[PDB]
Amino acid sequence: MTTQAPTFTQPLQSVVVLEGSTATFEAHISGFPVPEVSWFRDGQVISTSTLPGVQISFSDGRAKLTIPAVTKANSGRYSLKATNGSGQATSTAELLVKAETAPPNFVQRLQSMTVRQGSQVRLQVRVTGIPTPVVKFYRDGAEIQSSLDFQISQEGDLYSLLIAEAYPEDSGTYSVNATNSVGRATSTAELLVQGET
Amino acid sequence: MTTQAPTFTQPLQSVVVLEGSTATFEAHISGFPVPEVSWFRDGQVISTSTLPGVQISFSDGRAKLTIPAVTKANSGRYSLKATNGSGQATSTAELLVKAETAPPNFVQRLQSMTVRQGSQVRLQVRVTGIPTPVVKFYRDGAEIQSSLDFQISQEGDLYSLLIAEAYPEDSGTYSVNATNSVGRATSTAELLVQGETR
Amino acid sequence: MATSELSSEVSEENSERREAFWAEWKDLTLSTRPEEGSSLHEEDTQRHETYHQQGQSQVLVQRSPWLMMRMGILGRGLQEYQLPYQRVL
Repeated sequence: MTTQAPTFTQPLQSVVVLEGSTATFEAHISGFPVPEVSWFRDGQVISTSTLPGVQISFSDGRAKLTIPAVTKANSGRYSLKATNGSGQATSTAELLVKAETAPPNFVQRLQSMTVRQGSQVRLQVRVTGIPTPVVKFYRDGAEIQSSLDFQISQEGDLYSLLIAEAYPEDSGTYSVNATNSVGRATSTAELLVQGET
Repeated sequence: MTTQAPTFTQPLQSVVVLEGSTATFEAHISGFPVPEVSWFRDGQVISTSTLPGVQISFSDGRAKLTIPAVTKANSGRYSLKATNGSGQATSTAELLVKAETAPPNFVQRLQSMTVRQGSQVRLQVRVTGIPTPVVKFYRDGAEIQSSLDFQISQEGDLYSLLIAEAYPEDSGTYSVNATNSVGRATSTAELLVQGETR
Repeated sequence: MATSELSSEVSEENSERREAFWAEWKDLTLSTRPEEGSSLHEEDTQRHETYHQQGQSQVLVQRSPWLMMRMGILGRGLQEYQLPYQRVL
């Protein structure tokens, strides 16, 4: 073809990806003779010893680097350097790794109910959230840190308050709260215990 | 059917859009009788008199508000209210409208050349950017501003420096720097005017 | 530069069944990455020509209660994930 220093047809572009998913830096390059190409992260050279699982390819002009699954550790700016007789070109971009997160969700909300005195009552919610939300049960607005007949338990994302035998005085407004780093949610229901005789 | 209060089975989401783009707010609501719904922006109700363009629909639990070509004024808290006999629900989300920017780009970079003293010299570059980059010329790190002998002029995105009468003194490393709020680019190339004198 | 933090709320009152429910969450997050964050420089030592550029990019992270994430570069693409992320191999 002809003598020509390497130029990026398409420089590297920053990427934002979910932790544990694949990232990918791609560039189109030119130059003659074909440029010796190499990748760096935050200044230092990259290899599969440096970053187990890296797939780096250089052919037909296209210059890929793939991270099968990414980690927060992997975050930082990546460079592609192309050198030959006529000069050199460098393209830098950022790999930005986002942790997975999702606000508290009530897949199942508290629902109010009327029960007879003496009945067992189960007040249960289903709650998701990354990180796991802290959930708290409340009665007439004060926290039930659960002594005696008001056993709070968990079974996966199912949290249930148990009242073994229902007393009339137990009637009130129950509320469960769910919070974590990126949001909060609150579900309230009324319980009426209908006496006897 | 059993009555049921309005409830968002899927609430609104916030929406970041580029100026001049379509913004879509949508939600799913259930309840019986099917709720009466209404949309608000910053607490004021929305109509085509306040948001010229807005479309808005509600069929089979699908609520939806679309702004055809958002402006930066359109940014704010958008809410959807749903009421029926059994109760009421509101969902609130934000719109952030953003400017299309683009960092400076040299479509045409300065090129290196040699010339014979006395001749005219045009050193040109083509630069793009939003907002419009500031473009400035340099010889050996000192800035050249337009004059008789070195006339700078832009024609669209084409910028030229015109040295009316090159001399060996004007040899050097020439730089164009384009700058704007979102990026910088600089292009450099060498100019050598030769000469011959006894 | 100036990250923007956008939130979403829902608030619900059931009068029939005397139930109430509300929710506030960090929905969309927008940040600025420095210009050094993505740059290019090319040296043509044969022709004595050098080029440099640097430019900001704005990144978008959006999350939800129904475990769908959305992220990418403002002005380019978005990518959508279903949480918790469920790899393939």
